[PDB]
Amino acid sequence: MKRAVVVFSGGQDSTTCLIQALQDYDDVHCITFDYGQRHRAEIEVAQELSQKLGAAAHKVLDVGLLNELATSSLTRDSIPVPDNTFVPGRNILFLTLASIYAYQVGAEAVITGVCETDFSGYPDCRDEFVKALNQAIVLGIARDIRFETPLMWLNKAETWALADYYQQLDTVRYHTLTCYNGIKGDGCGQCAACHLRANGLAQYQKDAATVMASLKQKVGL
Amino acid sequence: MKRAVVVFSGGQDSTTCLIQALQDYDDVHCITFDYGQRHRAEIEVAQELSQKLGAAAHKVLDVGLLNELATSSLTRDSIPVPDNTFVPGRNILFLTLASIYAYQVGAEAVITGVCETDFSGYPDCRDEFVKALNQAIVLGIARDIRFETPLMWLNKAETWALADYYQQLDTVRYHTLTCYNGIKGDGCGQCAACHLRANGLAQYQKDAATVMASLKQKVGL
Ligand SMILES: [Zn+2]
Ligand SMILES: [Zn+2]
Repeated sequence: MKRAVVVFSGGQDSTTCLIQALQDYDDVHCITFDYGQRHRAEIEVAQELSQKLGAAAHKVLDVGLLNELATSSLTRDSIPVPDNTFVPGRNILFLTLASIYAYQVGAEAVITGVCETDFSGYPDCRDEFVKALNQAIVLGIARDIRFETPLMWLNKAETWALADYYQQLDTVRYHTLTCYNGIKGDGCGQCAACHLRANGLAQYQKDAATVMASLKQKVGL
Repeated sequence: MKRAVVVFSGGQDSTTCLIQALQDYDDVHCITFDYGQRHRAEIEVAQELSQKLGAAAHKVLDVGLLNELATSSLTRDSIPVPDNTFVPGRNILFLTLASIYAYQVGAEAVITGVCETDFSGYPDCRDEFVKALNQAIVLGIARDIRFETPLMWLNKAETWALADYYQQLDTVRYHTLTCYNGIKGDGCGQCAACHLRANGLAQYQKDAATVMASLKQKVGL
């Protein structure tokens, strides 16, 4: 049983990792980290998506303790902070919980859609970080689980190409949720996340062969 | 502000780390990870203990999502497992959450009472592991927080010596909770944890100078 765990939220990136994973592994589980997120029903849609794509299971794990670690919460719980909703290292948490889950279901790999190519560069999403953490977790859980980051070096246009490579661009396009305002697919067209995704799609459509060439060159294939 | 975070449960080990930390730092926070643990009132006693010892704050964080990761829970939530209550890597979690907390309250160190000298050797409690994780977390949170493990190389007798070195053996002895059955201090005398602790105390009383010598030799002082 060659089996993987996909850190999954039902958006373009994580559904593109799931689609690729379903070709490369015999068995794929999805895990979703719910901290306020979406809502029961959106998470439930993402579960129908994974179910309908072929995931063997989809665990939804409440990580609302993250929100307890925001400065506003801490000050509210009478904790002194030095004089935001920002919480550091959330992906350290996610990768740790996915590994514990992977251990328990016999998965050899945790797959995550993090990358270094966005405007904002989160240090818990850097290639160097993920490798460093992988090495620590392997020691702490006493098992060799790999961390895979198929989207590490990809821009959005290339991510669209990858979906297309597995012949599923339209699945991603119609049936995922990227929009901050809850609109599936192409979304409201008016939020940050809609812009990023739509720019990507439009570069890919204009210059497909070039972007596909770029994609193949970076990832193997 | 030289400030530390003590991973704290109100037992002998974590109260010994707190006592030492209160000499070495200007400000100490305690964090307790509650997953079923004790109960509101015991946790509340451990909070009076920290308050009365001088902690500047004591955060109690619900980590009951750990229990959701046990095989019995997963099978109950209709997740396939390969055909216990055991959960791997719980201290990877604890150290990650303490670091996030330390970041938010401006702490330069997370202090933990883990060790390699017990009958059972948990790989998420090994010196090599803690260093490996420290290195990863520093990258993921973008700040140099140290992980300190004052009890790493100590047996129980030496841990008692350390309390005694800070002139607080009786505080640990009467006012902490090690016993599995909820009995403070010397406890029921009939559980594993009572035995370990009482053996320790009795070696320390029989051969004090020798054990103190051993302690000093390992930790500095
Ligand atoms: Zn939108
Ligand atoms: Zn007992």
